[PDB]
Amino acid sequence: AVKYYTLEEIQKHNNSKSTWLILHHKVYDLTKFLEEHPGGEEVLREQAGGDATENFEDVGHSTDARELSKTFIIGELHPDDRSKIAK
Ligand code: HEM
Repeated sequence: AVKYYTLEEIQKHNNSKSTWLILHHKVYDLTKFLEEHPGGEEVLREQAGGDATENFEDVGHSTDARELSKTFIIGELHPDDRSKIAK
């Protein structure tokens, strides 16, 4: 089942040691993906520790990329924090 993280938890995972981000209320651990992302490391770094949904959507991402992203899900944003960012 669901493992939840608050915004304040996720915020700490903002650097090379541990990079997490949020897309559509899911929490992604990208620590090892940074080196692999076709769009490069820096754009991810820029977003690390918070909601990156609109940047992810704005740039565009293929169905293949969206399927790939599910492999990094570690949990979901706590329900009480959903109103403090958009799904
Ligand atoms: C777990 C999440 C992510 C996955 C799996 C992922 C995967 C990919 C993949 C596979 C591509 C190659 C093109 C495509 O398939 O559409 C791509 C390109 C790109 N990604 Fe991501 N991405 C992720 C998150 C992000 C985020 C959050 C941003 C921005 C902050 C970003 C910015 C870019 C850029 C700028 C490109 C280049 C677009 C192009 O090829 O022309 N990505 N990403």
